[PDB]
Amino acid sequence: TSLDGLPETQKYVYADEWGFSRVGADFPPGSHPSLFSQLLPQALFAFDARAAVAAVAVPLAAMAAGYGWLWYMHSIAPVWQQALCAALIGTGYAGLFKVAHECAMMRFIPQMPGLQAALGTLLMAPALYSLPSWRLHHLHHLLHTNMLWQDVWGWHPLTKVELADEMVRSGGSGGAAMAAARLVLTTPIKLFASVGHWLRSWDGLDLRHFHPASYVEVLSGWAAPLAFAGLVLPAVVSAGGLSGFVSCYLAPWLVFHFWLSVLSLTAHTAPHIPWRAEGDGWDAGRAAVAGTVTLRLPRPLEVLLNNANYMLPQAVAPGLPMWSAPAAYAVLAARLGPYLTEASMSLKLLTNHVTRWQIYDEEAHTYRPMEEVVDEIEADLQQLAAAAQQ
Amino acid sequence: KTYKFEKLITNYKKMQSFFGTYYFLQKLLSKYLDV
Amino acid sequence: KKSFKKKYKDKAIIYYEVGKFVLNYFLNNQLT
Amino acid sequence: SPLSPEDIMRLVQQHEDVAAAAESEQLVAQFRDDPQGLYEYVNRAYAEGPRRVTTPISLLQEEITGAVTESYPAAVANDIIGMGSWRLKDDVDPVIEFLVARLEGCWREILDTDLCLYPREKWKEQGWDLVDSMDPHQELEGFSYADIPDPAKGEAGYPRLQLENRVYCSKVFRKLHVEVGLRQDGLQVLHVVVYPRYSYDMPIFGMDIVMVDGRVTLAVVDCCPVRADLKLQPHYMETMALLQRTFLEGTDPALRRIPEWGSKIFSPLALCITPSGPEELAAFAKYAVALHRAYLTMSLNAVPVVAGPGDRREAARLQEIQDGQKRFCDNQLVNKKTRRVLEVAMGVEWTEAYMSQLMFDFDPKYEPPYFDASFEKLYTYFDENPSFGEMADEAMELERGAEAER
Amino acid sequence: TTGFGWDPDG
Ligand SMILES: CC(C)CCC[C@@H](C)[C@H]1CC[C@H]2[C@@H]3CC=C4C[C@@H](OC(=O)CCC(=O)O)CC[C@]4(C)[C@H]3CC[C@]12C
Repeated sequence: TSLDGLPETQKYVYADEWGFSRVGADFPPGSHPSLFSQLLPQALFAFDARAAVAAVAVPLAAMAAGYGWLWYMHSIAPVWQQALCAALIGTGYAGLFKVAHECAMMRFIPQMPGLQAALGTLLMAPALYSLPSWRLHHLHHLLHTNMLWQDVWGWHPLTKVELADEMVRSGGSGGAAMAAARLVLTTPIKLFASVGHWLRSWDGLDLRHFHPASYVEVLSGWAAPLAFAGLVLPAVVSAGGLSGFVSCYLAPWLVFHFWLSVLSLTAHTAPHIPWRAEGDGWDAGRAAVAGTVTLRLPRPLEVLLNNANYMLPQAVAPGLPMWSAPAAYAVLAARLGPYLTEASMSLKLLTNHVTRWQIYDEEAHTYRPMEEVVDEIEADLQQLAAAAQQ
Repeated sequence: KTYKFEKLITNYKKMQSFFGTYYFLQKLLSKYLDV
Repeated sequence: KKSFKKKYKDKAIIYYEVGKFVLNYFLNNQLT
Repeated sequence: SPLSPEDIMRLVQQHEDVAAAAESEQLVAQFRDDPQGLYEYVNRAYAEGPRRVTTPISLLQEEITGAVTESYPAAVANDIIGMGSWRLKDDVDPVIEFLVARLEGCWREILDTDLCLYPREKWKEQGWDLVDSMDPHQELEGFSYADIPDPAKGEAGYPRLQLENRVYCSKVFRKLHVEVGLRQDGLQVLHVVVYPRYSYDMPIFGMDIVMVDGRVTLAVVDCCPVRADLKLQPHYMETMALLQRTFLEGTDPALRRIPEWGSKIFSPLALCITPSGPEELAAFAKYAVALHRAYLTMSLNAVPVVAGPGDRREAARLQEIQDGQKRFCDNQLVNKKTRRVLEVAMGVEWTEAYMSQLMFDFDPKYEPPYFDASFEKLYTYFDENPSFGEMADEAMELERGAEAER
Repeated sequence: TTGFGWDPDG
């Protein structure tokens, strides 16, 4: 961790300065997250049908309510009513997508594996996502959490060195890639950068990345999104025209991607969480316990998202079901207390994420704003040009 | 927990007898899950 | 009794054909 | 209630310790129940009888004319072969014959899918596979054991010395070496040693018999430890203890003296013996065979240790393995008995080269390759559970449907 | 029809 041994005063002033509640101390090296699976009571792993049907039915009810309203008042309503129904539908679908993510890791209904596979496929299709590819990318993420140059399926930060290289190649700060980075990680559109993730799935639609023994399974995975976008996105358009498309599909889609992106970005990024390269001090347990941030929401939001913010517990006990994630956290907070980091979703946090922590420099091993960093490295460009005198 | 060491044992065995980015991951996974 | 006689007979019979095929293979596929 | 920055490491230690203990116990679970099966496997294989071969070709044959094809397990096969084609048999005492047959039988039966022959330019072109003192330059092309008669007393040559070696490589073992020596005065030695590859954490197996005029004057067997503290894993000690309780019980506990030179390489359970009569020798022979077989079977499931970038523990482990094997080699080189029986007959410039390059060589920058031929197991499988192609299915449903009318 | 070998069971 970045803030090593130091009294509670500087910890807490950093905490309320950045919007976190409890910052974290320092974890010993040489460990593994799967260790602390022994700190969990065995009753947490039990299956019950009540929570299952509740988790699959609450977000469905929210979605149905939003749609019934929106169709009852199709296009006679002003823009704010449309925005509110879109937000409701997007959140309901984020809940159903958390259920599908559970079925992808094989921990929702293990007794009926065919049924849980079919359910995950069905719930993932409307977001145009593939279930087998999702499983693969998530496993690869769990194996490489916070590893520099390797965690490509997470919010890999834009480092100073690659930026300097691109600026030396561009011959100035006016190129195309320059302005692209400029607007993507300086404006609120960052809270939607998850859409980039969506495009990096479909690994070129290239069966040459996978193991041959799995071709038929991967192909099938790609055919459920396509079939949707080939049989249902026509109907919608044909039955509502452009407007009946932008209000019935595109706005809930953008809301869902907001949820996905903000959840992940807040989860694994903070000024006191370093990104060590491989061989240079990367530790697995240290990165999965100390390098994680838990977001706290109002309980209505939580029960709508199926506890989608609680990510730390299911990284130490990958078989821990979804409805036991809150309780389990309370257990770990007792024993791993001094090391965890926590935050509450507020405006200050997102403003800091957008305006302050933009570039990651490894020498200082911290995040710094894009503009001051680029003008500093450009002044050093001028000074090496002066050093290039002869 | 064993992925890291089996990623090394293969490049060890690389020496003795005498794209493809998810190949090793999928092979390990299918070995460890369906036993 | 019969055990040892069978051992001798079988050893002879096996070594015969083993040597026959070993020399066949060597001459055809390795002298070349 | 909260945890400390240290007891996390205590948890890590306890976890890896329980894991190691569990796997070491799983290794011994097989021998634990019936240890006698480590020596009595040949008798049981003989008892069960000759198996009948059921493959479509043999069935068609034995149905056409009369000829039944029979098979035999591997233990019976390597018992029929015996001291198969050694060129110096007919001169070897029956005890050495028995021991060589058993040891090479276990090698050929257990490691059969990866056992190779050691590279030929390292030993077999220098003429070290059959060495004779009356012909140190091989101008008789290796038939000196048959062309030159034994020199009489006082003549130039007495006593003659003959050696024969066999060296194999494998997947886990970088060298399996068996060597026999005869001298005209009535001395016969047998020396077996097995070295694991430089990347495996296993003890080195070793055996020596020295008999003079038909009487075993010395016999020593042990699994020399390779770590820096002369400590085996738990399961090696457990197996050695169980086997000694099984076979050596009721024999001398005070004759097991420890030679002065072994005191620096021997394990606490090494066996050194000058036998008394027939019962001591029979007990020792059963024990040596069982110990060798248990060692090989526990090697069947070994995994190397790999040095990861950043890991210091595995670098330390690899250095310790290298140094342990080197310590064994350099402390075996001063066992002056075999050294002098060689050098007083073959010279010294020959003896130093032979003992340095073959007997106890140690160069960590070279370990020989091997040839994994496991795919063979597929072919054999599919000749006894074959599949017939889509046109035999119609014929067989016809046969059944027309035979089932009864 | 005879053994001629040494085996530890006589
Ligand atoms: C059109 C709407 C109403 C329905 C949704 C369509 C999607 C299913 C399509 C449109 C955008 C497509 C993606 C656009 C970009 C690419 C990259 C492209 O591959 C490459 O560019 C490879 C690398 C290279 O060319 O250098 C093909 C796959 C993929 C992910 C495409 C997969 C199929 C996608 C997601």
